[PDB]
Parts: sequence; structure tokens; C-alpha cells
Amino acid sequence: GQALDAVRMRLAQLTHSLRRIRDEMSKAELPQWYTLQSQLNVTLSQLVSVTSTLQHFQETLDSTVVYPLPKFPTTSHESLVTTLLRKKNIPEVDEWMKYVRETSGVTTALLKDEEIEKLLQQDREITNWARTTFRNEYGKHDFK
Amino acid sequence: MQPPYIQERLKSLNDIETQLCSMLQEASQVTFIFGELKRGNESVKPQFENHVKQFYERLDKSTTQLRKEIQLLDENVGTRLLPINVNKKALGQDTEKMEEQLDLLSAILDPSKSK
Repeated sequence: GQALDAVRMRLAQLTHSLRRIRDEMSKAELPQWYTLQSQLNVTLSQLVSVTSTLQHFQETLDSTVVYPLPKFPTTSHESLVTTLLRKKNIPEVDEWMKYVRETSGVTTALLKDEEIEKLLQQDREITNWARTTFRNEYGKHDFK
Repeated sequence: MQPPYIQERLKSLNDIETQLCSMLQEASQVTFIFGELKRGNESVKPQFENHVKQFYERLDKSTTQLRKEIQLLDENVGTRLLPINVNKKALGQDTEKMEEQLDLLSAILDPSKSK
């Protein structure tokens, strides 16, 4: 419950920041650019913190089993229950996902040790080489 | 026109922002090339080292020369362009507007020069 409580408070403050940026964008007059940048950066880093904390406590969230209250009446609140207990993406995200699979050529249910595995090994090395090259370039010139 | 020193100072500054523009452009090409390098054609791999090296050397010496320009802002106080007092022009407007008027009178006084 502690992990979900932290999840709750952080998500609540994130929603509060979203409400903030909303009611300062809803004005007919746009404020100064700098205030918009500050709000954007704060809210966006807060979203990063949300993602990181959600990532930290995956096990507590997975262990929890959802069950309706005995006192909660489903006969009158079935619409509210079905609003919360359904969780599919917006279609423009699933069609974006399908277009991304098609554009990249990636598909992840039949892959085996032949050509794609030699390509996978031949990719690791470019990253390491580029990292070392830029470390060398940084070391070449004194930046202090 | 402005005295000598200011002209090369503005030329150096203009060179500074042109170098900054070149740095931005080279950042654009290096970002471009890294994309196809990640796509996995190795032909343009040698060009990557050259682009990175030129990008870094363009980033460094530009900032270095802008360091010299701010030293020159501090160091040129009352210096190189030494003071001069030979009548000060805010007053001496009375003197050029004396001289030229009499010149006009001369042109009026001589009827052979009014042609």
C-alpha cells in the first residue's frame, strides 16, 4: 500500500500541475514565452519522475488484485465501474503503433538465431565505438 | 566614418556569428549522417570522424576568439583611440556653419563662378 500511496500522491500533484498549465493556457491572452517554458519544463520533468517511480514499484502494483467493494452497488454504478475497468489505448495510438511496426519492419513473435542475430551483434559495436570516439574528441581539447 | 579600430572589431564580431552559424549547420549534417549510420550502411563511416572533429574545432576556437573580444572591451578604456580636443563638434557646429556660409557668399560675390 505504501508504493501505491506514493504513486497516488505523485500522480495527484502531476494532475494538479496539468490543471495549472490548463487554466493558464485557457486564457484568451497568451502569457510571456518564458513562463510557458518554465511550466513546460516543470510539468515534463514531473512526468519523468512519475514514469521513474511507476518503474520502481512494478512488483507492488502487480501483486495487488482488484476487487469491487461489497458495499459498492454495481446495479446503479455499472457505468462508472465500466468507465474505470476498461484500459485500451486511443485508436490513433494503436494505428500509430501499427504504422511504426510497418515503417521499422520490426515484428516480435518468430525471431530466431539466422541473419537478424548477426545484425543485432553488428549494432552493439557502433554504439560503443561512437561513445569512445566522442570521449576521445572531448579529451582532445581542454574544456576547463 | 568610424575610426579604424571599431571597423576590425565589428569584422571580427561578424566572423564570430558566421562561425556560430557554420557550427549550427555542421551540427545539422552530423545529426543527418548519424541517422543513416544507425540504419547500418558503413560507407559514410569515415566521414563521421571528420565531421565530429571539425564540429568540435569549430565550437572551440569561436568561443576562444569571443574571449579575446571581451578582453578587448575591458582593455581599450581610454586606449588606442587616444583623446582629442582640436574645438569640440557640439560647439563647433557654429564654426562649420560660419565657414560654409561665407563660402556661399564668395560664390555669390563672383559672377564668373555661377555657371
